[PDB]
Parts: sequence; C-alpha cells; structure tokens
Amino acid sequence: DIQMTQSPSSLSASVGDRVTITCRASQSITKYLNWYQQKPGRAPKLLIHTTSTLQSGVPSRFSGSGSGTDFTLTISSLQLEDFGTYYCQQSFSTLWTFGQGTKLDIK
Amino acid sequence: DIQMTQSPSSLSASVGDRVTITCRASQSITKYLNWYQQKPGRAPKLLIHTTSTLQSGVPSRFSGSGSGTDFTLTISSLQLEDFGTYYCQQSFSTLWTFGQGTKLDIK
Amino acid sequence: DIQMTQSPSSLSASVGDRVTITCRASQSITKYLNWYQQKPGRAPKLLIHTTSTLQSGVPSRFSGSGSGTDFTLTISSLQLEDFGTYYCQQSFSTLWTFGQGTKLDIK
Amino acid sequence: LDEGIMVVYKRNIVAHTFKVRVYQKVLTFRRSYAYHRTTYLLGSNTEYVAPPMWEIHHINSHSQCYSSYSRVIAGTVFVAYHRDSYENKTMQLMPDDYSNTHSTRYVTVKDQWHSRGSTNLTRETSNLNCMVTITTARSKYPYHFFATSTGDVVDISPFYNGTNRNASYFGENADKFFIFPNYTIVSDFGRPNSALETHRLVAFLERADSVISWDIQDEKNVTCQLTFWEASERTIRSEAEDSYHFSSAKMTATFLSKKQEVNMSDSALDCVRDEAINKLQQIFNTSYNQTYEKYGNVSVFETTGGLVVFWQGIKTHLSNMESVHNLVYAQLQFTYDTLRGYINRALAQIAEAWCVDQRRTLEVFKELSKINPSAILSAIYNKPIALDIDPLENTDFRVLELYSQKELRSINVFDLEEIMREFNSYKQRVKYVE
Amino acid sequence: LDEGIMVVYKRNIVAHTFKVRVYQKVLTFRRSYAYHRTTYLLGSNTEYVAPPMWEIHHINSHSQCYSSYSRVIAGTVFVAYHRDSYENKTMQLMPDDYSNTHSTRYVTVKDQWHSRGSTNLTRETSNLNCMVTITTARSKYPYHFFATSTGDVVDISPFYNGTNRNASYFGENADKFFIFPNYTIVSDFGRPNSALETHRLVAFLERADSVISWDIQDEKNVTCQLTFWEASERTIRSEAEDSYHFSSAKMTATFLSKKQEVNMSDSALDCVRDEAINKLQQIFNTSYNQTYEKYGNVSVFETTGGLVVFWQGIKTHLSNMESVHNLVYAQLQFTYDTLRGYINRALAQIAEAWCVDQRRTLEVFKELSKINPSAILSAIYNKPIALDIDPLENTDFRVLELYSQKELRSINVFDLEEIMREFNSYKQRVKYVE
Amino acid sequence: LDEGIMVVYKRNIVAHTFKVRVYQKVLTFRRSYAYHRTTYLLGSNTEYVAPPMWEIHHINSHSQCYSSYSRVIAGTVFVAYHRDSYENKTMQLMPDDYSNTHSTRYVTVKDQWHSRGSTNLTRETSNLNCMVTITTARSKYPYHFFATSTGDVVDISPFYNGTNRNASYFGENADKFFIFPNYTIVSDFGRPNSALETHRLVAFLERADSVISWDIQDEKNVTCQLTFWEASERTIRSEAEDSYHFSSAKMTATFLSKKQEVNMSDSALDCVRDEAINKLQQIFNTSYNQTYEKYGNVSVFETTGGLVVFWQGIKTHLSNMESVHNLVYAQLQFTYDTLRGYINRALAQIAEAWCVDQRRTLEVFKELSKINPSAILSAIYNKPIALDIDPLENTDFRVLELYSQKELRSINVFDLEEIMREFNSYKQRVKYVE
Amino acid sequence: QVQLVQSGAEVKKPGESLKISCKGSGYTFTNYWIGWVRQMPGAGLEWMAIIFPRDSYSAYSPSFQGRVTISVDKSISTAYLHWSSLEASDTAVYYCAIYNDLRSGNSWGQGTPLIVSS
Amino acid sequence: QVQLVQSGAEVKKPGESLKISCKGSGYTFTNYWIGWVRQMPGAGLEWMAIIFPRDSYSAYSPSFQGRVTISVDKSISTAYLHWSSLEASDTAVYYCAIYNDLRSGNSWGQGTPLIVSS
Amino acid sequence: QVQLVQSGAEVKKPGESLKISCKGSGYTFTNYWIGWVRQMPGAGLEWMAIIFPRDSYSAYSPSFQGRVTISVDKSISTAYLHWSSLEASDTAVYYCAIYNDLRSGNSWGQGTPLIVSS
Ligand SMILES: *[C@@H]1O[C@H](CO)[C@@H](O[C@@H]2O[C@H](CO)[C@@H](O)[C@H](O)[C@H]2NC(C)=O)[C@H](O)[C@H]1NC(C)=O
Ligand SMILES: *[C@@H]1O[C@H](CO)[C@@H](O)[C@H](O)[C@H]1NC(C)=O
Ligand SMILES: *[C@@H]1O[C@H](CO)[C@@H](O)[C@H](O)[C@H]1NC(C)=O
Ligand SMILES: *[C@@H]1O[C@H](CO)[C@@H](O)[C@H](O)[C@H]1NC(C)=O
Repeated sequence: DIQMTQSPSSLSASVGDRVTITCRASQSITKYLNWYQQKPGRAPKLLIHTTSTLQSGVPSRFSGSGSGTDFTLTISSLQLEDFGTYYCQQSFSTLWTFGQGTKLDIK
Repeated sequence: DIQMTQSPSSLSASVGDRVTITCRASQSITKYLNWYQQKPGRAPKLLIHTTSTLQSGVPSRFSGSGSGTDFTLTISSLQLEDFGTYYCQQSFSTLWTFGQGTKLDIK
Repeated sequence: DIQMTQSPSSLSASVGDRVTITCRASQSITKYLNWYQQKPGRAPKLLIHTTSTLQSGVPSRFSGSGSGTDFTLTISSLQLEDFGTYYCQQSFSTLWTFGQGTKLDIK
Repeated sequence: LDEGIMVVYKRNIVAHTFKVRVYQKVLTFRRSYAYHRTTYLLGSNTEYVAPPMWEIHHINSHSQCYSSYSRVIAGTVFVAYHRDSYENKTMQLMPDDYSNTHSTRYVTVKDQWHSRGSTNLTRETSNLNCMVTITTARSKYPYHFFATSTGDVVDISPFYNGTNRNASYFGENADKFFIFPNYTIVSDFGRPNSALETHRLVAFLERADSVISWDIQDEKNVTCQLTFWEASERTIRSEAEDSYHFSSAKMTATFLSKKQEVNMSDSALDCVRDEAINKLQQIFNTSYNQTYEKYGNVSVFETTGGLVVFWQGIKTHLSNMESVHNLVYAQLQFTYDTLRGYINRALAQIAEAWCVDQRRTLEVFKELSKINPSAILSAIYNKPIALDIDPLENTDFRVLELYSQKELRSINVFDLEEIMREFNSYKQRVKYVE
Repeated sequence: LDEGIMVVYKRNIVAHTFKVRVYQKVLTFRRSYAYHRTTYLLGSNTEYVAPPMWEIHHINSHSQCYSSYSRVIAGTVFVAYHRDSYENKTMQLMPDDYSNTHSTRYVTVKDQWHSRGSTNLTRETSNLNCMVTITTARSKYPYHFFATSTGDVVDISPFYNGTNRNASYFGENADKFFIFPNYTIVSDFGRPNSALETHRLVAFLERADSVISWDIQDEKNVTCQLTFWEASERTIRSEAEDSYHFSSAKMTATFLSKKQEVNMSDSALDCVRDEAINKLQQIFNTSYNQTYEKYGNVSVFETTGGLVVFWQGIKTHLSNMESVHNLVYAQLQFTYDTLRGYINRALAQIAEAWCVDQRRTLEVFKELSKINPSAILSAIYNKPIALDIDPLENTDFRVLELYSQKELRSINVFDLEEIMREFNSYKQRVKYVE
Repeated sequence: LDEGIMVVYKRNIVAHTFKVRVYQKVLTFRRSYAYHRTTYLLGSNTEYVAPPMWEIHHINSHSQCYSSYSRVIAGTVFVAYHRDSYENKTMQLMPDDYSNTHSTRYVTVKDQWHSRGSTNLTRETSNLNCMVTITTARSKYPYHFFATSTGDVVDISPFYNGTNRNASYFGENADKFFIFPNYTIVSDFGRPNSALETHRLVAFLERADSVISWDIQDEKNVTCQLTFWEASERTIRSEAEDSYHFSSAKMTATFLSKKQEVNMSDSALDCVRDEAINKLQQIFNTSYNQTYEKYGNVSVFETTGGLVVFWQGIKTHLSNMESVHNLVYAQLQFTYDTLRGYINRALAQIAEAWCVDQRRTLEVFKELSKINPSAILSAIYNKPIALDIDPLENTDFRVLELYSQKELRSINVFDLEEIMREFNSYKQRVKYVE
Repeated sequence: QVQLVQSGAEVKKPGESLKISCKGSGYTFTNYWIGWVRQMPGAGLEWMAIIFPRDSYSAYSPSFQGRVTISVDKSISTAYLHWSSLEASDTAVYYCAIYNDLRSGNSWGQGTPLIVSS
Repeated sequence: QVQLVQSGAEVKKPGESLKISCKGSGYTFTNYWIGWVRQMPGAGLEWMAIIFPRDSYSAYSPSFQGRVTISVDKSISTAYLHWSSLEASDTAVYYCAIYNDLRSGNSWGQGTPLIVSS
Repeated sequence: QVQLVQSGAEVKKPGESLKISCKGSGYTFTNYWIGWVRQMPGAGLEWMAIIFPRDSYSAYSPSFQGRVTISVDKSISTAYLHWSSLEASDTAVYYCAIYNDLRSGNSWGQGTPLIVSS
C-alpha cells in the first residue's frame, strides 16, 4: 500500500490569482502523476499528464512541475468555471491509485 | 557383426513380369546398399547404387527404393538375360559385407 | 648488481691499424650498449649507439657488432686524434651503469 | 516539331526504408576470481538471444520486459535471471542516450553490474538486459530481403503477410514467422503506459539472436518504384525510324524511346498514374493555358536509358532495366540533335539558296549562249579554252580522369578491404599466436 | 577510308572466382549452473581451429572427420572431444540445408548439444563440429591475394605451386603452406564413399582458425585477363598525326590507339590469340565472304581508353591501364569524327562548288571588263562608286545529376559507415557501459 | 578571345590521413580442464580494455607498459596480472612482425601462454598483452569524425583542442577527452629509451576498448580542401549571358563559371592562395615571358562542375558543392564550343562571302534591267515566264555499358552483402542451431 | 481522445441484477485498457474493475468478490457491466473509462447514476 | 567406369606360390581403393584384401594370415597378388576391383580362375 | 644533438655550498631526462642524479644522501645543482647531460671543474 496527500484540503481565492496545489505520495518511481478536474454533478476530466503535456482543449493557463516525491499544479489566473474538485493520481499497467482531491471555491 | 537377409532365396517368373526383391540388414545407418547382378560363370556386375542412381549402360527398367532397414529392387519386365544371381551389400570406408544373393530362373 | 668488463685494459697500436675492443656484461637483455670516446682533460663523447647507428659527425671508420653477452667495437685506421679513453655502458629508463674504459695510446 | 509537356520519372534506386523493432536479450556473463583483497577478473562473455513471444507482446503493450529468460535445450529448461536475482521483476525500457544516427535503443539496464566473489572461489554474474532497437531497415526491388542498419539479414519480403506468397518472397522458416492483425504497440518505448497505437497487420520473426518486428504496408501504397525527377513544359518531340525523341532545352537533353507506348493501366504506374497526371494538369494551368489546348491523352514511354516519361502533347509494358546514373549521354544527344537539326537546316538554308542561285545564273547563261557562247562552252568544259582555311583539325580527346584510382579508393573513410584485412589480423592474433 | 573487322576485348575487371574448401573445427563450449530443478546458463564461447593435416587428408578421402581435436601449446597436448565423449568416433559430413547463396556447408553436427550439470555445481560441455565450406574465392590481378566470401584473407597467389615464386606472390609462412600432386578429393562431401576425383596439384594452407585448400590451375589457362566485349565487321579506319581511329556505327563509337601495334606473340594475349582470330574468321565466313578478301595480318592495338582491339583489314607491348567503365567519351568521338568528317566534307562539297562558281562568274567579268568596266571596278572596290539568322546560341550544359549524393549513398541496402558505427556502438555497450 | 593562364584545383575528396596511436590491453583468458594425462581445453575469451592514463604516459615516455591492469566496477577494484604473475614487472614493446599494410603493431607478448591445471580441476590463465597500433585514420570534410583502419569510430574532430569548440565538432564525452601541450612521445616504440619527440599538442580519448591518441594539427595548415589538378597556359576565355567559359585545348575541355569572382581573401583558399599564384608565376617565367605581360590580377572562380579555377589574364564565396568525378561533360562543351565557334564562324565566312556575292550579282542585274529586263523579271518572280545529298542521318546512340551490373558487382574481391550474409549465417549457426 | 459514450441513467431496486452498457465510441480500438469505477458523494472515484480491451477477466481482489462481471468485446469494444446482489451501498454513479488513449489520457464515460428512489 | 583389366586364366598345382597381375586400365588413378576377393561355386564373393591405391599393406585380420601379399604401385596401379602355400580350398576365381570410381561404382576385373585339373 | 652548455669553471673551498648552472641549449626540450655526474682522475664517470626534464626529485639511494639538490625548470630547462657540506672527496669535474636526445644520444655538458687550490 502507498500513501497519497493532496494539499490544501480546502482553499479559496479571488478571480485572476495564481494558485499552486501540491500532491505527495510514497511512489517508488515517478510513474505518471496526472492531474484532473471535476465539478459537482459532472464527470471528472483530466488537466495535465506526465508533468510535461496537457489535455487537448485546455488552454496554457495551467502548468505542472515536480521534484522528489512532490508534484505541483499551478494556475496563472482563476476563472469562474475553474472552481471545483481536483484530483492527483498514479497509474501503472492496470494498477491505479486515486487522490482525495482539493476543493476550490469562492465566497 | 551384422546380419543380412536377401529375399526370396529362390523364385521363378515369366518374361515381362515386374518382380520385387527385398534386402534386410542390421546396419546402424543407411550406408550405400548397392545392388549387383551375376550370372553362372560370369563376373558380378553392379545394377544400382545409393538407392538413387544406376550403373551406366543399364537401362531404366530397374528401380530401387528403401525404408527403415529394408531395401527393395524392382524390375518392370524380365528378359532372357535377366535371369541370374543378384546380391545386396554394404560398404563403408574399407569395411564390406556381402549378401548371399537371390536366384532368378525360368522353368 | 651487474658486472662490466671492457677489454683490453691497456693496449698500443700504430697509425692505420684495425683494432677491436670488447665489452662484456651480465645484462639480462641487449639494452643499448653504446660506445663513447674521451680524451684527457676533455668531456666524454659518444661513438656508437644501439650497435647499429653512429653519432652524427663521426665518419664511417668505426663499426660495432655484438653476440651473446659480448659487444665489439672495431676501428679500421687509427689516427692521431683517436688515442684516448673509451667507455661502454648500459642505460635503461633512468638506471645507468658505466664501464671502466680502455686506454689507447702510441709510444 | 510537335510540342508537349513531359514528366521524367527516374527509377527508385533508393532502397525503401522502414522502421524495424528489434527485441533482444543481452546475456553478459562476467566471471571473476577473488583472492584476499584483490579480485582477478577471469573474463566475460556476451550473447544475444531472442525473447519469447509473450514477452514481445508484453513489451509492445506496456513498454516493459521481464528480468528472466528461458530457453529449451534437449528438453531441459535453462533460466537466466538478471543480476542473479531469482524474482519475477518487471523492468521498464528507458533510453540509453547516445546518438547512433537512426538506431535509438531502449534498455532496462544502463550500467554493467558485477560483484566480487568469495575468497579462494570464482564467481560469475549475469547481466541480462532487455534491449529494443528502432532500427532503419532498407530493401531493394524485388524486395525479397531487407536488412537493418546492424548486422541482421532476413529472407522475408517486407510486404508478405501469409496470403501474398506468390507475389512476395518468403525464404525463412514458417515456424519462426508470425502475423498479427489489429496489433497494439506502444507509441514511446521510453516510458510506461504510453499511448497504444493499433496497426492493421504486424509481422514478427524469431531470429537466432533476436526478434524482428515490422509493420506490414502495401507494396503499391508506400513502395512505389518510380521517383519524380523533373518536369519540362517546353519540349520538342520528333520521330525517327526507330525512336521517339523528346528534347528539352531546360535540361539541355534529349531522351529516346522505342516506337511503342506503355499501357496506362500498368500495375507499376499506379501511384504515379494520378500524380504524374496531376502535375501535368498543374503545368497546363500554370504556363500554357488559354492559348494552348491538350492534344491527345497522357501516354507513358520507356526510354532506352531506363527513365520513364509521362507525355502530354499540347497545341506495351515496362521492363526491369534501371536508369543510367550519368546522363551526359543524353546531353550528347542534345549536342547532336541540335547540330543535326541545325547543320541540315543550314543546308536547307544554303542549298535552297544555292539551287535558286545556280538557277538564277543559269538563265543568265541561257540567253548568253545566243550572244556569247564562250562562257557556256567554258562552263560545260569547266576549263579555260581558246575562300578560307579549315581550322577543324583532329582534336583527339584523352581520358580526363579527374581523380586517379588511388584517389578513388580513398574517397570514403571506410575501406572494406582494409577492414577485412584487420579482421583477419585479429583472427591471427587470437589463434595463430598460440 | 580503309575498312576492317575489329574485335573489342575489355579488361577482365571481374575477379577470378574459384572454389575453396575451408575445413574448420568449431569448438562451442556451453557452460551452465544447475540448482535444484532450475538450471542457470552461465554462457557459451565459440572458437574456430584448424584441423590437423592428416584429418584433412581423411576428410578428402572419406568425407569423414574425427570427433577429437588436438592442439600443442607450450609442449603440452590439449585434446577436446565432441560432447565430452572420450572415444575415437569417426563422423560423416552431412549437409546443414540453408542457402547461403554459394556457401554450401557440410557439418557432422546439425544440432547444438548441452546437458545440465549436477546440483550446486557448474558444468561446461563441448560441441566440437567438423565444418567443410565450399566457398567462392575471388582474386584480382596481379592475384597476389585471394579472399573467400567469408572473412578469410590469405597473402598467397592462387597459382603459386612452389616453383612459381618469381611469377606468383607468396607472402605467407612457408611452414603453413603445402603442395600435393595427384591429390584425391571426394566429389560430394554430403555422403560417405563418394567418387574420389584426382587433381594434378592441390594447395593447402593451415590458417589460424581453419585450413584453406584450393585446386591449383594455370594462370594462362583459366585466368586470362581479356574479356570479349563485342565485335564489329563494318568499321571505318582512319589515321591521324598521333592515333589510329576505329569508328563503328554498330556501337556508334570510335576508339583511338597509339601509332604502334602490339606484338602478336605477347604473353597476355595467349588464350585470346586463337579465340580473337577464330571469331574474326567466323565473321569473314559470315558477312563479307566471296566479294571481300583479308587485307594484311591480324594486329593488336591498345586504345587510349584501355580497351584492346584485334584488327583485321579487309578489302610493342600492353600496359597495365584498365578500361574506362563509362564509354560515352568514345561516343563523344563518334559525335566529333562524324561531324568533323561531315562538316569538312560539306566544305569540300561547298568550297569546291564555290571556287568553281567564283571561277564561273570571273570569266563572265573577264570579258565584261572590255564592254562594261563598271562592274569590274565595283568588284575590285567592293563599294558602289560613280540570308538567314543564326539560332545557334550558347547552350551551356548544366550538371544533370540524375540521383543526388544522398540518393547515391542509399542505393544499396548495406552501408559500410553505418555498419562500422553499429559495431562501435556494440563495443561501447559491452565495454563503456561498465 | 582574351587569353590567360589557368590553374584548375579539384576538390580534395581524398580523406585526410594521419597517424593514430591506439593503446589497448588484450585480456585473453584461456580455460582448460586437466584429467590424468589428457587436458581438455574448456575454451577462451578475448577482450580489449583501455589502459590507464598514467600507463599511457609511461608508454609514451619509455616504450614500456605494465603487466597489470586495474578496473573499477561498482566501487571494487579488479586487477588482472599477466600470466597470473602477481608482480609489477615492466614490459617493453617489441614488434610482432606481420605486414598489415599500414597497421604496424608493437606487443609486449608475442606468444600465447597457457599451462595445464591440476588433476580433476579446471584452470584459467590470463594472457594480458600491451598492444600499441600505429594506425592510419582518415577523416572527410567537415571532419566531424575520423575512423582508423580497424573498427574504431570517434565523434571528435581531429583538430578540436578544447578552444576550437565552435569551429570543430566534439560529440564525445568531455570526461574521456584530454589535451596535453608539449607532450613527449617515443620516436620508435620497438625499442626502449628511444628518442623522445616533443609535440605542441596531443589529444587523447579513453575509448571503451582502447585509448586513441593523435597529434593535433592546424586545419588550415595540413588539411587544405583544394588539390592541384592541372595547369594550362594556353586557354581561351569567353563571355556568355550567364557564364565565363575557359576552354583549354591541352586537356580539350571547357569549364563554365558563374558571372562572379570569388574573393581572394577567402579562408578556404589560404594554403592555395600563395601556391596557386606561385605556379602561375613559374608559368609566366617559363613559356610566355618577354613578349607577354600579366593583364589584371589573379582571380578565383568556382565552375558549375565544382572545380576551382585560379585565372590570370595575359596579353563572392565558395560553396560546398563537390567536383564531378567524370569530366566528359566538360569535354562535351569542348565538342560544342569548338563547333559552335567553328560553324558560326564558317557562316561568318560563308554569309559574308554570300552577301557580297549576292551584291556582286545584284549590280550585274542592276544595269541588265535597262538592257534585258527578262532576267530581272524572272529573278523577282522566281519562276520561268514568257549540289549534294545529306548523309547526316539520325545516329541514335545506345547505352554502351562496357561492364554489366553483374560484372560491376564483382569488380572487387570483397562484397559487403555477401560478408553480411555470412555474418548472419554465423549468428544462425551459433544460436539457431540450438 | 475517445469519447467512450455510456448508456443513460438507470433506476433499479436492490437485490436483483444491474446491467450497464458502455459503447466504445471515438475510434475502433482494441488497445486501451478498460476501467470500471464507481463514485459516491463526499469522496472521489474508487477503482472496481481493470481489464484488457479485447476481453475481460473482472480483476477484483479486495473489493466486492463475485459482485462484478464484465464481458466487453473486440473491435467496437462494447463494455457490459453486470452486478449481482445489489445493496444499498451500491447507490452511486458508475463510470467506464479507457486507461490511456493518447498522452496518458484516461477519458471517462458519461456516467450512469444507479439511484434508488421513488 | 574403369575397366580394370586382369590377366587370363592361370593353372597351378597347390603348394607353390601363385602370381596374379591386374592392370589398372580405364584411367590412370591413385584414388580408388583396391579390393582383392575370391569366389567359389555355390556362394557369393568374400573379401580377402582391402588396400590403398598407391601402395598396399594386405589387411587381413580373420582370413588367411600370411597367405596373401599385395604390392601394387602408383600411376598405372598394376596390382600384384601373391599367394604362398596354396591349398585345395583356394581353387576359385580371384577378382580385383576398385572400391568406388564414380557414384559408388565398384568395377571388378575380368577374373582369373585358379583351378587344379588335368 | 643538443649542446647543453654549462657554466664555466668554479673555485670554492669545502664546507660551504656549491651552485652550478646547466643551461638547456640546443633546442627547447621537456622530454630528455637529466643526469648529473662527477668525474675524478684515474676513473670514469659515476652517476649521482637522474631526474625528469620538467622537474627534479634528486634521486640518490646509495650515494651522498642529502648532499645533492636539483631543481631545473620547464621550457629552457636550466638545471641547478646545489651541494651542501662540501668535502675534499668532491674535488672533481661535474657534468650535466641529457639521457637521450636522438638515437640513444646522451650529450654531456661542457663540465665544471670544482677544484680547491691557490
Ligand atoms: C583418433 O584416431 C586417429 C586415427 O584413427 C588419430 O589420428 C592419428 O594421430 C597421430 C598423431 O597423434 C598421427 O600420427 C596419425 O597419422 C593419425 N592417424 C591417421 C589415420 O591419420 C587420433 O590421434 C586419435 N585421437 C586421439 C585423441 O588420439
Ligand atoms: C494481406 O492479407 C489479406 C488477407 O487478410 C490479403 O487480402 C492481402 O492481399 C494481403 N496483402 C498483400 C500485400 O497481398
Ligand atoms: C608447377 O610446378 C611445376 C613443376 O612441378 C612447374 O613446371 C610449373 O611451372 C608450376 N606452375 C606454374 C604456374 O609455374
Ligand atoms: C588550440 O588552442 C589554442 C589555445 O591554446 C588556440 O589559440 C587555437 O586556436 C586552438 N586551435 C585551433 C585549431 O583552434
């Protein structure tokens, strides 16, 4: 078994603010470490893959980086539709481990 | 020591009859298994070699085949001069084993 | 340690006489076995090297040969300036062993 | 005198190049002897073996191989584990850097491993490595065999797919050859879980030392035997007792073809049939529009030099002969057909002037004979009764060899004879020195 | 203007090819380690050694070798038995199938053999194999060395037989070279007791890894240096200040030879001397009989391009220069000697017409000066007192490279530079990875 | 019509050849098994390793190496001694005889050594040999890599010396590459205490299997890219709408260059700049002195065929295009520019004669119309009112292939395809036979 | 890259069996592995079945032994999820996805909400 | 392929020595092994000597030790059979043959009948 | 081949230190090993120091430990012989030479006679 922690658990920010979300795990190797996007009542959708390529149709306002056992997803400017639930996960061969997922919202 | 049996010991047939004569031995390998031809008061002469080639000067009325430890010589049509003593033998390097030889004659 | 003997210790000859001087040692291999030339009050100077090549500026009146543990230097015609002290030596890497040197003079 | 647009296609002498996946297990056994604190290396032996077919499928599906190899010899299974580790570890294919031009390799092991043995005892350790090489394999017509950049030669046509036995050569054993439809292969071998591309037909061959895999493509789709050389819109066409002559001043050369036309429905012109037409149409829409019209249909001719000509005038099978590398002979025809078309025409511009002139003088004599018959008598006698020198000397051409044979043998940095002599010297040093 | 029948012989640039029997003992030692029920293969090493001379004689006499090999090292005899069987079994040479173009091999062992060792103990087993290869060896003039299809190079002339030292090169050690007269060799190595063909002289060389045997043939009997290119009965012969010109319209080319004739008794023309004559006689009995007779004797000429011409008119030693592969330059002479023979003759047909014409007009003026001196005064003044344009422009030829250098480097499926780079990469992978 | 002395330099297609010192330690481990009185050879394995840098310095200083080799693997030092002798003996480099063309080798050990082991026990003995090979390494422009006669390929420019990174290629690892100024190397490796020559800069590279050393030379000093082909003092110069034409009757060829001159200060002409001038001056002092003077300065032109022309009349950068091996096309221009310069001039000698003649007749008619208008009326009507045949036929040239493709593939005694097929067969025999 | 359309919302009481169809839209594939998961409010997605594209084996070691059966097929790859002995804890949204189409792209299906209500 | 002619019939009483000449006709050979055999009425041929072409060693392990001596020679290969201590059991037809000339061709000689009669 | 000029004659009493200069004439060298020797009447030359060209270590195992110090340098290779505690037995002619320039050529210097006299 391996651990997975996506931080922060809950956070809020205004429109047009760069925000960084971290993901930590006890994986032996880098694996893939993709980042997703979900909304309440909607199916999850990917955001980034391999920490170097992004899903087609998603503009370049999202970026990803990583070092050691930590991997960060950065957003240059938050939009109205960007608030939701985000997930980080590992997937190798058929084995798959998912993350709890951070929540982004505006008061 | 090895055994050698040429069959039949004695047989008779009319003019123009296909006849098959068998030769059996306990040889380790195929060796050569040539077939000869002899007449009373005459020197022996070869008929077939390697079960695939025939002596020059002998027409194509003789054929040879073999399987396992048995080797057969077949004659399509017997002629007046074809009656006589036939032999089968093995010869490797300088070692040579000869056969008793079948007798073909017409009453 | 190795031995070295240059023969003769002292000898005399007239002008224009071929003279052979020998050098013996307990060297493991051929090494180089060069031959020198010295005069009283003058610095030593080479005569032959490798038993096959001679110092530049020295004419072809000197020759060298060798066999086994013996090496001979031969002079065709002795001259007035050829009288002096001669040496044979071995030199490998930085190690060097020198000879006592024969004396050539005319009464 | 008639004119037409021509497209000269040269024979595809360049070998068809495709990508071949070579899967190989490198068993590198290093043996050493340990004595107190100093270890004596006893040597090493490296061999290449073909991974099993299921392992090939696992590699093509996950970019991962297994650290164990199994071989059946005389009914006995011999198993070799990587770094003498008796587990079933699955190792990923990572790049080994290097350049190798076009021979990228993915290996599970990037560093040789060997541990010293116990005191007064020799130890041998295995260094099994799973290597996948994306090599470039080149084949030449009739494509009965293709060879990669490395030393791998197979007697199998790249387009043979089981049902193409009569049209594609297959000389290797059928047991070692397999065909897989809708086969899935990783897009990138360097990382696991890569995108899996599906291919309609993939061929595998279990070689002696490796497994060679290639994607099967149609021969008439990607391996067409004609390459576009050049198009000429201003070409003069002429007919001679045994040849059609197409002379282009753009390239200053004339091509001679036999007195026959190649059928347009030939199987060797398929991928060219449209293409050679299309460019022609483009030309007809680029330089000779409005004022010119297409005279006749598109025709195919085979020149004596081996080139193919697609001809369309504007106002019956191909052979195996290859095109001549040096086209100066064609230019030679341009040096002849021009002058032959000039000097003769010059004669047609001189004799026509001369014959009239001799006529014009003749009438002058015709009346003169009635008045002064002496001139006529002298003309018919060519004797009395009662311009420039020619510098065209014999310019005997000599053999202008720009580079001598010694220079020609040293054009490239690799000489096969020297390499073979060095290999022979190596064999002598390892055997004859004994 | 004189005519004669010519036979053009080209230089024999093709290497003389003969059959070489390579006898080699393949010692393939397979080492493995057995643990409980799983056996770990520790590796294998394959080496090639030269069988002893008596074993070579036994093979050539009976198509059979021995399952034991002996080698002397430092005064100690090392003996290796096949499949660790310590008997003196004699094994027959059976074919190993395969194709190998022209490299048929007969081997006593067709399957690799190896048995697993005891528990907790490594075992190494030998796989000695007697292999006889009927390879094709090619040699080029002066035949100082010949090499087979495989990687075997020997510094011995194929025709040297001991007494031919001054005429045939011999650079290898004389200890390893042997000559046998009236030597008996099996006709077929595939089966025992085959027909024993007797040869007048057979040469053997004990190489480092094998033994190379070849049947010695006379250099002037089977290795003639001239190859029949073509013949021409309708050839125009001309003489120029430094060269004889032989122009043939059948091949549309002219060859230029020096102002000397090669002696008919030359040693390099022997096998050709009769043959080149015979064809000539055949031609004299085929196309130009009855009405024509042989003018002069048969002569030999060496053209500037390297070709040899046997000439016989119908009504002094050779050099080492080789023939030019591309003969377009000869055709260039046919483009010149024709036009030079035409235009000048055209001048001989124009100036001769002009000089008479200027004469014919002159007499017309000669009397006219007595009647109308104005015309004569104007002619001698070339001024009054009281045809066609030239389309022959500067057609500067460009370099019509049909195939670019990139295309030329990819003509063949094998590139030497790529193979050497792959070998270097293999060396790096087996050594640098450490 | 203007004349000048020309010097044609051809492109240096021959690879620059230099001497490379390859230092290698050959570890040849021979393993055998001894049983009673008969010893069974278990095999052998030969590997090549790079000697340490300090040992390279010792060899270059004393022509002597050490009988011990050390290698670091996974933090453990493995040491191999020669003939299992655990001392630190220093062995001298003695020649191994042989010829190897230009691959002289100096080895400390000239005979393979192996002693039989004890009864019922296998023994393996090392045969470490220090081999220094003075190989010939050839490099081609842009000299990004050079390869020796043996199978050694390095991705380092021969002229790179650390500070020449931007002008000389360097693709190998910088860790394995070293530069030594004022480095001392033995003149003769065959004997100890040889003369120590000092060199300004020596480059070393620790390869996987050996160490490659070479003396660094300036690229513009010893590796000039132009080779003198031929000089011609009697050359006719002409101008055409797009090209300067230089026609030499000594070589019977004309070269066409673009309408521009290469700058004399070009970096690729340096070693030629003086040399090409010097010969010119020599020519000006040899054949065309006193009565002739140098018209204009020396100019550099690049012909369309790739040749370089240094021109000096007597009364703007180079490209990477290489010269054409076959110069017959240039001779083709000599077949054209002559005839184009002849026939047209012939027209200039005929039409000029014709136009005057038609004038001379015209005046004869001019008065005749006053006396006999019938001739004038017939001339203006070209009808009555009240020379030679042309043998210039269509000589369609055929492809005169002197040697067929089968003959062309067998020119040399080595065929790469056959060697690769034999190597594949060897791999099948060592692996597939199992 | 592949849409992987799925059937609409299905309502079924517990106890009996549940059938779900998930068409392999986007492109005809036999390479991308198939993953069936379920999602419930208050938490993320949890894997329930990981299988090959062209066939199925219903790999489930720690979760719901015998309660999941997948068949799928080749070519069009129409996945079929079958559940036996439906329980109240199974009321959730089921998703079908391909493991990776292009560049680690795990495209999920539309999602079928199995919800028990009136 | 090679005739291998042999001398005519020879008559000699027992006790003394017998000399038989067998010329190597057909073609000059030094490759085909030489076999000397004897044949008696009522049975086939029995091998008595097998030797090399260019020389001879009279190989006879189980039959008539010391009673057969063959010399032969090179080139023309004229075989010479010599018998000592002739016995009544030796009255038979002696044959010389080459072991194999072409395609397992063992061509026999004309055969010399050694018969004791009046 | 290289002259290897040396300083002139030097006169110094025993006890103090002796300085000798050996200029590397002929050609700029850093390859030929340097040898310092001494010669006395009635006997030949005896080696005292053998050192590298570009530097020095004063290698002297059996003779005069601590009494010889050589420094030399690179490029011009100007050798510096230094002697401490001069004794009466040291009165002799000192020579500096290169071990081998060309073809085993050991060219000696001019020689400095260290002699104690009035
Ligand atoms: C196996 O037997 C053969 C012959 O039957 C042996 O070959 C002989 O070798 C010796 C030298 O050792 C030669 O003098 C003989 O001429 C060889 N015989 C023949 C017929 O040529 C061979 O040595 C035997 N094997 C071993 C391992 O001793
Ligand atoms: C490949 O196999 C199919 C049958 O599945 C066949 O129709 C086709 O012709 C084959 N390809 C070629 C190039 O023949
Ligand atoms: C071969 O040797 C014989 C002598 O036996 C000699 O006469 C002959 O010239 C030799 N062959 C050649 C090609 O020299
Ligand atoms: C070699 O290095 C020197 C600096 O020491 C540099 O000036 C020179 O340009 C270098 N050689 C080349 C060919 O660049």
